[PDB]
Order: sequence, then structure tokens, then C-alpha cells
Amino acid sequence: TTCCPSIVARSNFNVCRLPGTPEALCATYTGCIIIPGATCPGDYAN
Repeated sequence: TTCCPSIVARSNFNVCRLPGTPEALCATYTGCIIIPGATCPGDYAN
């Protein structure tokens, strides 16, 4: 899971992901954490 800290950062993450490709670059570019865990930390849950 693509765990983002704010709703804005997740929406920005989804704009990064409009081409439908660079999930890891969407992480670095929007300060989100892609974690092997099936769900998101309390502080990274959008």
C-alpha cells in the first residue's frame, strides 16, 4: 500500500499517477510511503 500522509498528498499522488505508471516516483515526488503491509499507518492513512 501507497500510504500518503494528507488527503492533498494522496490527490497529488493520484495526479502523479494519471499516466497510470510510476507508483515509486509518485512516492518520492509526493512524500508518500509504499509499504508491503496490506493497510496504512495511522499517520499515513488517506
